[PDB]
Amino acid sequence: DIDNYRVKPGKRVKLSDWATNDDAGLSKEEGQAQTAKLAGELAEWQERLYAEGKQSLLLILQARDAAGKDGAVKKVIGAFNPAGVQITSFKQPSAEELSHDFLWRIHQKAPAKGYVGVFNRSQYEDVLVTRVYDMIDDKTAKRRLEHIRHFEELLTDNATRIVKVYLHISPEEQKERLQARLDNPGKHWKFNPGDLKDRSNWDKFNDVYEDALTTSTDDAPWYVVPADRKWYRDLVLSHILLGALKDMNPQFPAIDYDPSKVVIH
Amino acid sequence: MDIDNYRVKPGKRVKLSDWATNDDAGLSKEEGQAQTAKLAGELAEWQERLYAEGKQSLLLILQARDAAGKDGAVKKVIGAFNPAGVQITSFKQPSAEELSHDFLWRIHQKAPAKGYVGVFNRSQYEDVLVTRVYDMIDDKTAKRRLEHIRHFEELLTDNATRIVKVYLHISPEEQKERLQARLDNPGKHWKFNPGDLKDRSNWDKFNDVYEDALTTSTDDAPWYVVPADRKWYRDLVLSHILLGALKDMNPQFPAIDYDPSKVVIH
Ligand SMILES: Nc1ncnc2c1ncn2[C@@H]1O[C@H](COP(=O)(O)OP(=O)(O)OP(=O)(O)O)[C@@H](O)[C@H]1O
Ligand SMILES: Nc1ncnc2c1ncn2[C@@H]1O[C@H](COP(=O)(O)OP(=O)(O)OP(=O)(O)O)[C@@H](O)[C@H]1O
Ligand SMILES: Nc1ncnc2c1ncn2[C@@H]1O[C@H](COP(=O)(O)OP(=O)(O)OP(=O)(O)O)[C@@H](O)[C@H]1O
Ligand SMILES: Nc1ncnc2c1ncn2[C@@H]1O[C@H](COP(=O)(O)OP(=O)(O)OP(=O)(O)O)[C@@H](O)[C@H]1O
Ligand SMILES: [Cl-]
Ligand SMILES: [Mg+2]
Ligand SMILES: [Mg+2]
Ligand SMILES: [Mg+2]
Ligand SMILES: [Mg+2]
Repeated sequence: DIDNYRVKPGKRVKLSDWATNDDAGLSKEEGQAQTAKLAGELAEWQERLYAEGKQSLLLILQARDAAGKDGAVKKVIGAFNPAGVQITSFKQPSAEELSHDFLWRIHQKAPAKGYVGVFNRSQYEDVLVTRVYDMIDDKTAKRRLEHIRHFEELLTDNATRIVKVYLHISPEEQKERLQARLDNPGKHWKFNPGDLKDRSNWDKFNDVYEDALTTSTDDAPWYVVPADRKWYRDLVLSHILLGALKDMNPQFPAIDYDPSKVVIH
Repeated sequence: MDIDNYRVKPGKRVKLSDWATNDDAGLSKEEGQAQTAKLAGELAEWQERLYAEGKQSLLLILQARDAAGKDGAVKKVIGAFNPAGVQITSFKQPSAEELSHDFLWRIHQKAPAKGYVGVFNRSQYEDVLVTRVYDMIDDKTAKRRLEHIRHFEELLTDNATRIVKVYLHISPEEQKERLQARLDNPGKHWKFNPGDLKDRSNWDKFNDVYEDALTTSTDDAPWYVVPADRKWYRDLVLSHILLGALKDMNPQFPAIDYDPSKVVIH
């Protein structure tokens, strides 16, 4: 069921293979209730992840503007204890970052053992906007996708469990959400009219997003998450993360004392 | 029990016994929780303005003993903020590399950027707390480190980092009940170490060194002593402290370079 959103290995896909506005037959109220119940489970499993200190989880969120990366971090990553989470929001590369290979700044933020890392935007930006606006060509993009895959294989072998999530919104949904930034004086700061050129290039972005999804493997899957309904985005992401953590199955560590014997004065 | 009653006024002498560990301001748990919920929305609005403005930052330092509520305060109150605007650092025992530098080197690295709320779960004060109790530094070195801490805070203040230091004030009996609950719950044994009960036996030495630390309280960089036996009351008071700081900072949404009513989205 959630697995219907997993990009299966070894076959290219089209973003239009998935609807942008699924609800799995649930009411918003039912979905939000389930999300709240999942939050408690996410917290217990993340506490076990940290206590164990042998494994880590890396969620990569990659999506167009207004698709809900920020909201998903707030609502779903907010279920975890913030002491066991590292969030990085990757913005335009600095001069220093540009003077290195494109994974230098990405690798530095990979999570330590016991932690959940979150990448709001990621190494995939280096094969997304860069291709649409012709800063790299297809041969370079192919090389970078291979290097991305090798990087993910390296983290997997380090017991970093990788989950990549594409938040799938329709162009009309994006347009409503952007218009809502223009209409709210508290949100103008968040709206850049120069960014509207990206909408003119919507299909070109589909094209390069579809190539990014080709790094989906059994060990490092991409999920296409219908995100027009923000509550359903949060519900599906909660299941994805909880499924990952249950499969990682981190255990509380052995202790070197007998608790029944301890006397607190 | 009004919020400025919890501020450590500037001066040379601080006594933790001046504050109770279990204030409730006359509120029930349900009333206080309702008020904390209302304040969360205001915290989120002001932190968005802080970020959008990009001129100032907020640095909350939480410094308290085990089971006093640092973790829970970060979860409940710092959780009101958009996490994209928050940078949390939990300072643990210094690594060999950290120890080969001055004691503020690893602290300064984590100071917040403009637009951000930084949270230190433990802080530069650790270097004049546990290190004193167990005789790794003497008093003369502790006094010199307190001076360097004050200078460091003055530097951040002059960079428009608003510094708020919070001591979570719990009673020994409340701490005992909370530590017993870790023992009683198999899912919490991993964060109970019997070795740490030595710190409880040094409760008064820790009072002494905390009271010295609290003398860095200034009008620009205040300490607050937050009665934290009631976890809901801790969260309520902390929410008010942070909200009062943000409102005084008064971050403004920035001027924009376009007219919104003329933009036509296609
Ligand atoms: N490797 C990269 N190369 C070029 N641009 C990048 C790279 N990584 C991130 N960026 C850009 O940095 C910008 C960050 O902008 P900002 O923080 O304002 O959020 P945003 O514009 O809302 O981002 P998004 O369009 O993903 O929602 C995004 O446009 C993103 O595409
Ligand atoms: N500068 C420092 N020098 C020595 N020890 C430090 C320093 N900074 C932090 N520590 C110690 O690192 C330890 C962190 O241990 P841990 O993450 O297990 O949390 P904890 O034991 O619950 O901390 P706390 O007693 O503050 O609640 C704390 O005991 C703290 O005192
Ligand atoms: N669920 C969790 N996820 C990630 N880290 C955690 C979690 N629970 C505890 N920790 C870390 O483990 C250490 C011991 O936890 P503890 O419950 O003592 O929290 P704390 O931050 O020291 O707060 P307190 O003031 O209540 O002691 C702390 O370093 C804390 O950050
Ligand atoms: N309240 C906030 N506090 C801190 N940073 C914020 C806040 N709101 C937005 N940002 C940052 O500003 C930028 C633009 O915000 P935006 O709402 O587009 O978020 P986003 O993460 O790009 O998510 P989306 O997929 O919805 O575009 C992002 O870089 C985001 O991290
Ligand atoms: Cl010194
Ligand atoms: Mg955006
Ligand atoms: Mg943009
Ligand atoms: Mg503790
Ligand atoms: Mg301890």
